[PDB]
Formats: sequence, structure tokens, C-alpha cells
Amino acid sequence: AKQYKNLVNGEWKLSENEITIYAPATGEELGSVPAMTQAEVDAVYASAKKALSDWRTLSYVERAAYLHKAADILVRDAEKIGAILSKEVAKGHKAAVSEVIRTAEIINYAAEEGLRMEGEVLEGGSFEAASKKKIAIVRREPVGLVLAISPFNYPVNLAGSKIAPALIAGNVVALKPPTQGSISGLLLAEAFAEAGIPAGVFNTITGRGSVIGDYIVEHEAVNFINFTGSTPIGEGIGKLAGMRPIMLELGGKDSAIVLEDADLALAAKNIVAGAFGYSGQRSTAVKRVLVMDKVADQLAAEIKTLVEKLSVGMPEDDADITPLIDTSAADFVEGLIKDATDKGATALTAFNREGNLISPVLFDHVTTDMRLAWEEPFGPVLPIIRVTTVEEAIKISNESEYGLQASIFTTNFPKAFGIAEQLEVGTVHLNNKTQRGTDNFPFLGAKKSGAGVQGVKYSIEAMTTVKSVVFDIQ
Amino acid sequence: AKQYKNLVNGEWKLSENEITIYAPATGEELGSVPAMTQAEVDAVYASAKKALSDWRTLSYVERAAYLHKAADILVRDAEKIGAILSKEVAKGHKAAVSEVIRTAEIINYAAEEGLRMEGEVLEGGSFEAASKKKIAIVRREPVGLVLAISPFNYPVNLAGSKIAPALIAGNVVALKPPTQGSISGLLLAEAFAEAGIPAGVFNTITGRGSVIGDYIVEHEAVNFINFTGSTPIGEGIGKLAGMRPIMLELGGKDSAIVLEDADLALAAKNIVAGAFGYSGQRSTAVKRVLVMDKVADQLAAEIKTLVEKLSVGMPEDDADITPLIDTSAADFVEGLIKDATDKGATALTAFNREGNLISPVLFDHVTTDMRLAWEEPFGPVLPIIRVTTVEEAIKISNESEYGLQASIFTTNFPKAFGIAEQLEVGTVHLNNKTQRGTDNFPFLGAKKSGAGVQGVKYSIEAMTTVKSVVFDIQ
Amino acid sequence: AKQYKNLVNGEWKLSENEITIYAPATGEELGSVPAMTQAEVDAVYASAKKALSDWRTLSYVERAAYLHKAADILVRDAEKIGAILSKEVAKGHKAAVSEVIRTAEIINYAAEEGLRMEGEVLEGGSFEAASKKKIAIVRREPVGLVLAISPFNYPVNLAGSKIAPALIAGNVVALKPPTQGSISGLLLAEAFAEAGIPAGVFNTITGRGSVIGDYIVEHEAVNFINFTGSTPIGEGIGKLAGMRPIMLELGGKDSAIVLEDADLALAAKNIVAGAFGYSGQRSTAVKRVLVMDKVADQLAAEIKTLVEKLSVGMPEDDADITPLIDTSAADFVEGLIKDATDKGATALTAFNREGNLISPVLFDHVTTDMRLAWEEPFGPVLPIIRVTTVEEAIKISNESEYGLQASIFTTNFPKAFGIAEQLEVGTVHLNNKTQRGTDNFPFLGAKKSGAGVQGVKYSIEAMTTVKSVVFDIQ
Ligand SMILES: NC(=O)c1ccc[n+]([C@@H]2O[C@H](COP(=O)([O-])OP(=O)(O)OC[C@H]3O[C@@H](n4cnc5c(N)ncnc54)[C@H](OP(=O)(O)O)[C@@H]3O)[C@@H](O)[C@H]2O)c1
Ligand SMILES: NC(=O)c1ccc[n+]([C@@H]2O[C@H](COP(=O)([O-])OP(=O)(O)OC[C@H]3O[C@@H](n4cnc5c(N)ncnc54)[C@H](OP(=O)(O)O)[C@@H]3O)[C@@H](O)[C@H]2O)c1
Ligand SMILES: O=C[C@H](O)[C@H](O)COP(=O)(O)O
Repeated sequence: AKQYKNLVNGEWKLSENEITIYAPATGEELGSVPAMTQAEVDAVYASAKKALSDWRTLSYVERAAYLHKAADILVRDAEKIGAILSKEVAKGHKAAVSEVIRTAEIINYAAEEGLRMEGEVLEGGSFEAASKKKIAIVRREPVGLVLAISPFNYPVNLAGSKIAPALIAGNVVALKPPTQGSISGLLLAEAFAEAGIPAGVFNTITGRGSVIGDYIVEHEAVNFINFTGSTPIGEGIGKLAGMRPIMLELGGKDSAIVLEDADLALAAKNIVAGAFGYSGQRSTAVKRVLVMDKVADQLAAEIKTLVEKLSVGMPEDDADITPLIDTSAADFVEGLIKDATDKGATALTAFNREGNLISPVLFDHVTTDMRLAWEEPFGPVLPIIRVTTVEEAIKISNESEYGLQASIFTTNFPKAFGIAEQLEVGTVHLNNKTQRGTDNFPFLGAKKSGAGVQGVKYSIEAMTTVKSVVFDIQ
Repeated sequence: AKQYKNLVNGEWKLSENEITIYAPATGEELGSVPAMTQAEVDAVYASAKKALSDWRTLSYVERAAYLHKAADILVRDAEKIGAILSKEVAKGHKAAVSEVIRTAEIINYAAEEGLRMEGEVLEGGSFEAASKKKIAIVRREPVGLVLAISPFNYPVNLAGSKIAPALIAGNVVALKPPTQGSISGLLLAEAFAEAGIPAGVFNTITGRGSVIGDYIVEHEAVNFINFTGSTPIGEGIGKLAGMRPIMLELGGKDSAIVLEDADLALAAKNIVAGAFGYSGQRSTAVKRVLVMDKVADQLAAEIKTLVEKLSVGMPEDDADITPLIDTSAADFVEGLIKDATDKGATALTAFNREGNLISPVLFDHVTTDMRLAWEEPFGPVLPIIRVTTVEEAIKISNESEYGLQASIFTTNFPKAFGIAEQLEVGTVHLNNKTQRGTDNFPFLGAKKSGAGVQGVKYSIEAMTTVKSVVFDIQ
Repeated sequence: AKQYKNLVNGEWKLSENEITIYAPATGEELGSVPAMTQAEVDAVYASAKKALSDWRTLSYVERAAYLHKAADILVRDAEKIGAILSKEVAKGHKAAVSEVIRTAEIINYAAEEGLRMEGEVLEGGSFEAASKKKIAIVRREPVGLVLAISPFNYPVNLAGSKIAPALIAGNVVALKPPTQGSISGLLLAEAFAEAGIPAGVFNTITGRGSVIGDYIVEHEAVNFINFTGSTPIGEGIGKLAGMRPIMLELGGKDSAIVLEDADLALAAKNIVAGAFGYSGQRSTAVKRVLVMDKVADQLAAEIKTLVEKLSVGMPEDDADITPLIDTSAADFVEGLIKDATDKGATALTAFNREGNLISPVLFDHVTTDMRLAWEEPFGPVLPIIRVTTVEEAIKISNESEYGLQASIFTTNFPKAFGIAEQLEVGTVHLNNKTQRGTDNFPFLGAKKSGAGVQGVKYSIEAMTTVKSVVFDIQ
């Protein structure tokens, strides 16, 4: 309906070519976003680097004021933005509004976290007596221009989680939203524009990653790449970054380890909520159940009953299971479902597909020779893998190339901590689904699941460097 | 002339083929080191990953005890090791012994720093009231297998500065010393072996980086690359690293900014010591003087007087200026000198070369069109560049692709801090030469000078990750 | 003139007796505050300890919301409150409004500082191998009921500087303002009540020292005493506190050391502003100049010219010099002036007194046998003491029983740092007047100038304790 524009050096810019966005659940035309050229990318980066000097010389309190204003505007327009976001990525209406609200919360928290940045004073006399009068005054500085790249499934939340930590520290930022999700990304940018963010301090880039993706990453003007998306794309970003710093939040295949002494009802509740939330289109979703044989039959039945209770419908109706982001995703999920069936897996809930609306499929008796045991579906399908020992569960869990998070369901917490030490993941939730929040907590993935540590204070630290001034007291 | 061996899984192994090492100053045959094959590299990494489990489960004090033992052995054998190191890299005998002692100091300091590793407890109620009973127990863990690569100019010191921080945190390590310097690196390995370091926890790799260099870095078994060397090789390591974390300490072109109110005698003393130490083969060396014109004539004269008193001779005689590491290095330095001369630079001290022993050359009236104004010589040649304003000095300093350190000589310390904020370097020393110490201080380079922050406590943090355990209080 | 009430368990209470409050500059009747009995104090403390359980179990975000709301209300009523504050303690009208604004900023900053207080996870294996599986989860908790006692010269700012840090951490608070200043304190309490602070979480106490003075401190319900006032009164509070924690902000006699290379005009500007602000009725004020004799004549002349131009008049006219707080204070200041004159000091500005309005008196050639060299006047009188060495200045400065802050005026900052290390004070300001701000900086006094460390984050730590939970991983 509307022709959207990029925020470039404090002004709204059209491009010669544009990309029409459609609602994945209905095909409704939502608008268009610019298809930037390489020359327009250069202008965005040139504007950012020119604004950096005056921006980093502002006080922390002044930079924090801008972020607070943008958060206030997001809360004001949460219904407006969430309504469009719901259509753009086929997310439940209420869930879409919640994302906008959560984004404002992260921006506010990042502003107050970052303005309290402190330095250190180190003593030369800690290392050698002859240097006892030498001290080091170590203060934090920005890294420069941060390229922020958000994913389709949380195009606003996982944009703000990068923009706010970067800006408070004195960096300038360019946001590359996902094409499917660029409208919501540009709506987020409108809030920062209305808040008065100085020209060039924050800008947006839109275009198909397959066309301009490598160019925006390879560009020498960029000092830092903060990316959330698929593991293959993250792999390429790692190569193109060279020796420049990066943060990557990539794929996940979070395991849920259920021991013999677990509250099976509580486990089934958390497993189903985490696995099928947003139709399973989340990196921190429960994506495989590793359950001890003794309790597998009872756990599978309780999970099944809850899966049968999930609603399947449209975003406007706040259905639990909504249509997937596009046809390719549904075809990929259907293939994984077909593979499990052909190899003897027991489908405890039935596969059905209407367009790209896939019903929630629960598989039992999944074996490691099935693709569904390892590949990230990003769809509403959950495998149950039976194990005989906790060592096997740890073994199978760590054999995955992914290591984002894991859940352990048990009443023996000392043992759970011991298991957690052996799991090659960033975060382990006890008797709870895997999840990124609360946003002050650390969020990181091991192995192919990412690089660097996020969460608010951790993001700020990652996107800063240090400047040491050393002198001798006389 | 001994046949030296690599430390592999608690055993000392020769290889089918070996590399003969010669003292660069005299041609004396010092011994041979193995020329490992790719399969032998695979065996090293396999051994390390197998030892990781038992090593990381030990207590901090147990791991610290091994490091203290190794440091004690280094101090005991400082003269023996220093004598060979002096010959192998043409470093002054006394300075070579000092390197070994400093290495023991770093190992001891890293052991006591790392054993005090602490985690953090985060409150869910800091972010949202509904999560006030949720807490995150965040503990530190090793990253896994660290590949340490040291340079020829400090093959023992800049090996220990990587090994000890990694080991205390629970990482396993493979050390790839420089070929010219590998004997010294294997002598360091002997100390760790005699200290009883468990088999596979620490290993060595030798071989020409031009044949196995890419292979040891690209190997998927490596979780972390900690490298010190040239910028082009560091640039390639960043690409081959992919998404994996790295630390790079690359080239330097440190500027010495001398203002009109400077103590010229103090500036000349620090500039000469820092520029010509080890014949200028140091990354943190003063490599260009940016001096206000008003004081340039007198500074240049006082620097000249000190340069003329530097001793030029052999490493065994503890000469200030020793022969460069190889003929190519000397040819490169002579090339830079010719470029400056042809373009009109004033040679305050004459260029003379006997073999690869180059006399110390001081140039005045160097211009930005000369290669010596920018390229890292790694030889005993120092340019003086006159400026008319401090702004110009800052601009010329930041025009360099390097940004390791900088010195400011002035009596106005508030203004010196303001200049320091604008310099694109890791560390700024006031009224003192640039230097890495004290080793507890942060050490880092901006732009093409590196990635990550070293210094003991910073090295430990860089080579650890975090493991978060989240649960709800009831 | 209205009859004011105490906030007690969410209700506003009069007492059978009251205390009428008059403007020190005019005798104007401003209103009355209750003269509480010991039994009414018991009710205040009982209500606070009754509310503690529900208050400390709220989330940090919930507690922060109350403080932010209260700060907003103070900004709204800054003109209303400041107008009364100006009359109550004879502070300049504009300065009084500024105090209210500064209080709001401190309340906001404390709220966001406190909600981010983090805990620690400690490793048993850091100390002994046998305990390597034992970890300590250390979290912050409030100390309980904090008694906050504010001073007459900052009855709102130095109340909020205690209330807000205490409340965010989960403490409950009882505010005892000074009698002269009690109205302004109760006006501050109205803001917290309007913000919805739960009943009993924050309360006020007013009354006569002859009835409740020692009683409010001795009461066993009080877990923490946070006091700003005179040193003798602080001494007594320490005794009555027993083993309970306290914070004391007492008197000062800040030295301003002026070296031969100092900018005398800048030094004179800062010395005069710091010494005569609010007629010198501040503990953190330049109260004695220690100047090298070579520059003393020129410095004294620069100070003299500035002192002569200070305005002397009424709070309503924003005069530089306003009437002192009461007659006894003015008599005490006159006595110090007479002693200095009788012992031979040179009066560079004339002494005049109308009522309790004393004109600013500058003395030169002050010797350390004069009372004015040591005793805190709390009036507009400044001595200049000439020295011949820096060592003499340090000795004379440290001979004082006070050690709050000090100023050093010089262009040699390395030397200034060396001097600062030897000065027995909390804070040393270089080329600037002594001052408490910025409020995130530490504020503390050595020797008889106080106990504990204030500034926002330091005040929160002081008014919290830790709770350690230790268990073994299995
Ligand atoms: N770990 C986490 O925190 C987290 C959170 C959310 C999602 N994810 C992961 O993200 C994936 C799903 O999201 P997605 O489908 O949007 O991922 P994607 O296809 O990798 O795209 C992610 C972002 O990268 C951009 N991009 C694509 N090609 C690029 C290139 N060559 N160079 C630079 N940027 C390029 C895309 O732009 P276009 O939209 O124009 O292609 C988009 O904005 C899943 O694997 C999921 O696990 C991870
Ligand atoms: N910033 C610092 O802390 C610091 C300190 C010292 C030196 N440096 C820098 O290091 C440079 C001089 O040292 P250098 O001559 O030893 O540097 P270099 O030629 O880059 O070699 C450094 C190390 O890398 C190895 N290497 C070579 N090719 C490799 C490859 N393709 N892949 C992986 N590793 C490879 C070398 O082994 P071989 O010997 O077998 O080639 C050696 O052990 C200067 O630029 C100096 O500024 C920096
Ligand atoms: O891609 C989705 C990520 O997992 C995201 O963090 C989901 O949000 P949550 O886990 O915080 O609920």
C-alpha cells in the first residue's frame, strides 16, 4: 500500500528500483522497500563515518536521551507497528505487538547500562617494583561503524538488540533488515528519526541479501558486523569480515534432556511451548527431546496431548501455529517430515499442509540416521529421541554442530549442573524451555551457533574497545 | 648441533624430514627441528582434544601448580635457554636471557590471575518484574584448543604470553613457533614437559609456515587462534579463522609526537631506546617522529648524538644494533633507505651495511611521499617528520594503517589526554617510549595492527567463554 | 505558614507539640513541624520493619519505578519546593531550586544504578583442589531499616542522596531532617507519597534533640545510620551505633595548594567560588590556601579583587553572600576573624556584620598559630597561608584533623599526582575547586571528615550486604 524509504543521513530516501512485500499468510500487498544500489550503500556508509566524530564526542547522558525517546515512541506506536509486523512475517498479532514492546524495553535498558560504562586503573607495581609509579588509565571507546543485520523472525527485536547497545557506546550504525521484514525494520527506524537521532548516526539499508549482501559486509567502511541469521550466511560473513570484529547469532537445535526423576507434566508443558512457539521459527526453540527410556512412553503421551491442543490458523486470530515465512521453508519442513516417516519414525500427530500452513507434527522413536535429528527445520515438527543413559544424551546432544541452548528437566539440581558443564551450549535452562530472556542475561551459542556474547551489557562490551593512557607519577 | 623434537601427547617425536637452523649473525649451525607433515599435525590436535576433558575438570590450583613449576624451570635454565635464543634470532645475549626471565614472570602472573576466575549472578527482576525469581548463574569455561603462533623476535616471551593464559583457564594448547626460533620454542616446551604437564595438554608444531601454515590454522579442531606476526599473514588468518575467535598482534608504526613544550632530552632518550632496541625489530618500537617545527632542529640533533653512540656488532657481545634476522629483511630496509634518500631526506647518520648488519640510520625532513614514512621497516632506521600544528600531527599519525601505540612528549598533560583520545591506537604513553609492559596492562592495536586485547588478564578473558545456568527460585 | 505533618505508615500525622520554623534571613514565620515523642518514633520504626518484607521481595524494576515517579514530581514542583527551601535555610532562591533539580537527578540515577547490582559466582577450586566442585552464589540483599539524617545546608539533596540508594536496594527508610530544614524535608516526603511509595517503606521523623535526639539512633530497630552533619555529632552517632554499620559525612577544611607554575587567575577564580559559595556553609569548600611565597602576592591580589565584588544580601535576591544559619554560627565566625586580626593577619577585605549577615573576609599572611588556620568556620572567611616548599604544604595540609578534599593548582600533573598520593583526603581536584560532583564519583572523607564512601554506586553498596548460597556440583 505504502512506498517505504530508507533513513539515510537524517533524510528518507527512495531508490530507482523497489521490492514489493506481501503478507505470507494471505498474499496481501503491504508496500514496497527500496532496492539499494552499491553506490547508495557507499553513501549510507559515508554519511555514518562523517557523523561518528561528533556523535562519539557527545556525553553518555546525551546519547542515552535519544534512545529513551525512541523507546517511548515505540511503546506509543506498538499497536500500529505490531499490526504491520504481524502481517509481514505471519506472526500472531498480539505476539507481534509484544515484540515491539520488548524492543523498547531493550533500548531503555541498553541506554542506562551503557551510560554507566567504567574504565580501569592498573598498577605497574602489580608486576614489577621498578614500575610502581607507572599507572594505566584504561577507558572505553566505540569501534566505529557497526553493520547490524536482523532476521525475518524478529526483525524489530533483533534489530534493536544491536542498535541500542551500539549507539550508547558511541558507534554509528547501519541496519540491514531482512527483505521479508524490511517494512517493520523501517518502521523501527522511523521511531529513531522522530526521536531526533543526528543525521548519519543511524541509517538503514534495504535490498536482497543475495544481491547486495556481500557488498555491505565486505565494505572497508564497516568496523564491526553484528549479524543474526542462518549458519551458512554467518559462515560467509566470517570470511568476508577478515580480521574485523563480529558477533554472529546463527542456527540452533536445542536439546531438551528429560531424566527419570523429572516432572513429566512440567516438561511436556515447557517442551511444547518452546518447540512450537511461532511455528518453531525460533533459534532457541526446543528442537529435539532426549528422554530416558524409562519415562519416554509417558512423556510422549503428555507432549502429544498438548500438541493436539495447539491452534492452527491465521496471524490475525493469534493462532499458535501460523503459516511459515515462505513456500521454500514449508517445502524444506515437509521434506524433513517425509524423511522421518520413510525411515520408520512414529508420527504421534498427523502431517497436514494447507498452502504454507503446516500442522504441528510430533515424531517419536527418532533415530540419529534421520535428518530431523540434526537439521534445523524452522517449522512445527519436534522429534523425540530415546536414550538409555545420561552419557548417551550428553553424547547425542553434543554431536550436533549447533550449541545454542539446552534444557534439563530433573529434580536433582546438583546433577543438572554437572550435566550442564558437559553440554556444548551457551545457556542451560533447568526445568524450563530454552529462551533468550531475560535480555540482561548472557546469550551466546557454541560451535556453529554463533560467535561473541550478547545480552545487553555483553553486547555493549563487545562493540567497544579500550584506550590505555600510561604515565609515570612523579 | 642437536636434533630437536616436538612435544606430542607427552612424547618427544622426530619427523622424517627436518629443518637445519643457523645463527643469523654468524652462520653457526645450531641444530634442526622437525618438518611436520599434515598427518602429524592431525595427531597433535587429536591428542589435545582427547586431553581437554581431564584438563578442564582439574581445579584451578592444580593447573596453576603446573604453570608455576614450568616458570621455576625456566628461571633455573635461563642462561642455557638464553644462550641458544641469542644465537638463533641474533638477539643480544643479556637481552635473550631477560626474555626467558620475563616469560617466567608472565607464566607466574597468568597462573595467579587465572585461578581467581570469577563468574556472575544476574537477576531476572533487573529487567522485568514477572521474572524476579529467575536468576542466571554465569561461569567461565575454556574455548577448547588454542593454537598459539609466536614470532621470531620474541619466540619464547610471545609464546608464554599465549600458553599460560590459555592453560590456566582450562584450554589445551598447540604452539607453532617461528621456524627461525623454533629451537627456542622447543626449549620452552621442555620446561613444561619437565613440570609434568599432562600428555596432550600442551604440544608443539614445527614446520615452515609457507607449507603447513594454512593447514594448522584452517583445521577444524582448532577453536581459537592466538597469533603474533606480520599483517599480511594475520590478514589471511582472519579469513581462514572463519567464525572462530582469534587474537592478532600485527605490524606497528608507532608515532612519537613531540610538542613545543616537551623535555627534548627525555624525548630523545626514549625515542632512541624505543626505535633502535633490537635493531628496530619490534612491533611497539618508535617508528616515526612527528615533531613541531620549532623544536625539530634541536630534537633531531639530540637524537643524532645518541644514535651515534649505539654499539653495532654481534649478539654475543650485547651490541645495541645486531644483524637483522635474514638477508631479505636487510634488503627491504636498504630499499626503504634508498627511497628516502632519492626523495631528498637528510641522512643525519650514514647508511652502512656489512652482511646483514646495518648501521643505525636517522633521517630528518622525511615527507609523506616517502615509503619510510609509512612502511614498517623492522630495521634500524628512524624517520623524523616535521609538522606545523598538533592537528597535523594527529592527522598524519592516524593516516597510518597501523595503530598499535603512540608516545606524546609534552608538559601539558590535560592536552596530552585530549590528543590521546584522538589517536587511533591501543595505548598512548606520555613522556615515555612505546612499550608492551607492564604485562598486566592491556596491549592491543587498532586498524591493521591486530584484533582482541592482550595483557595477562585480558588474554585470559579472550580465551574463555561463558556458560549460563538459569533456573527459577521457588 | 502552614502546619506540616510527618509521613508515618502512609498517613500524615501531627504531634501534640510542634516546632515553629523561621527564615534565618528575615525572621519570617514559615510554618511548623511536629515535635515527635519517643513513642511516636517507635511507631515509625515498627511500621518500617513491618513493610520491609513485602518491599524487599518486590523486583528491582518495581522499586525503580517508584523512585522515577518521585523524581518526576520533584522536577514538577522544583519552583514550589525551592522557594520554601530558600527561605528555610537562607539559600539563594535560584540555588535552592537547583538543589531540588539535583535531587531528582540523583534519585533517577540511583534507581537505574541499583537495579543493575549484580552478584558473583566463586569457585572453590580457586583455593583448594578438594573443593573444586563447590561454588558460591553470592547475591546482594538490603541491610534493613536505614536511618537517614540530612543536614541544614542541603536538606533535600543530602536527604535524597541517602533515601534513593537505600530504597532501590530493598531497604526501608526513616528520614530525620534537621529542624532548620524540616519543612523542606517533609516537602520531599510529599513527593514520595504522591509517587505511591508503599506505606511504611519511607517515613519521616521530626522533633527536638532534647526529646528524641539520641533515641532515634539508639533504637534497636535501626540497622544502619546514614548521617550528614557536624563532626562532634558524628562522633556521638558512631558510639551509639555500636557494631551497626554507619555512613558519616562530617566537617572539612579543604586545602588549595598553589604551586609556582599555576595559572593564578584560574586558581583565584576557583578558590573564591569554592570558598564563599553559600557563604562558606559547606563541608566541601576551599577553606585554606597554601601558596608558594614566590606567587603569593599576585595570587592574593587576584583573590582580593574577586572577593571585593561578591554581592552581600538576601536569599530572595540571589546574593553571593547570604545571612548565616543562626546567631551562634555568626558569633563563631566573628571570633575566628578577631583571633586572626589580633595575631597579625592582613585583612585584605573588610569585616562587616549586620545581624547574622557577615561580609566576606579575606586574610593574608595567616600563620598556623591562628584558629582560622584549622577550625571550620562555616562562614565567609578565607585564610591564605604562605609556604616555601611543597613538602611544607603537604605537612600543613595533613596536620588538619579534617581530610575531605583538596585542590592542587599547577601545570605539572605528574607532580600533582605524586602530591595527591601524599594528601590525607578522599578526593583531590586538579586545577579546580573541591566539589562533591559529579554524583557518580566517589565522595568520602578521611580522618575526622567522615566514614564510608558515598556517591551513588558506593552508597548502594554500603547499604547492602551479601547472601551466599554454597553447594557442590555432582
Ligand atoms: N541465534 C539467534 O539469536 C537467532 C535469532 C533469530 C534467527 N536466527 C537464525 O536465523 C535463521 C532464520 O532467519 P533468516 O531466514 O532471515 O536468515 P538468513 O536467510 O541468513 O538472513 C538473515 C539476514 O541476513 C541477510 N543476508 C542474506 N544474505 C546475505 C549476504 N550474502 N550477506 C549479508 N547479509 C545477508 C538477510 O537479508 P534478506 O532478508 O534480504 O535475505 C537477512 O537480513 C535460522 O537459522 C535461525 O536459527 C538466529
Ligand atoms: N604486535 C605485536 O605484539 C607483535 C610482536 C612481535 C612481532 N610483531 C609483528 O610480527 C612481524 C615480524 O615477525 P615474523 O617475521 O615472525 O612474522 P611472520 O612472517 O608473519 O611469521 C609469524 C609466525 O607466523 C607463522 N606463519 C607464517 N606463514 C603462516 C601461514 N601462512 N599461516 C600461519 N602461520 C604462518 C611463521 O612461521 P615461519 O617462521 O615458519 O614462517 C611464524 O611462526 C612484524 O610485522 C611485527 O610487527 C607484532
Ligand atoms: O529466533 C528466535 C530467538 O530464539 C529469539 O530469542 C526468540 O525469543 P525468546 O527466546 O527470547 O523468547
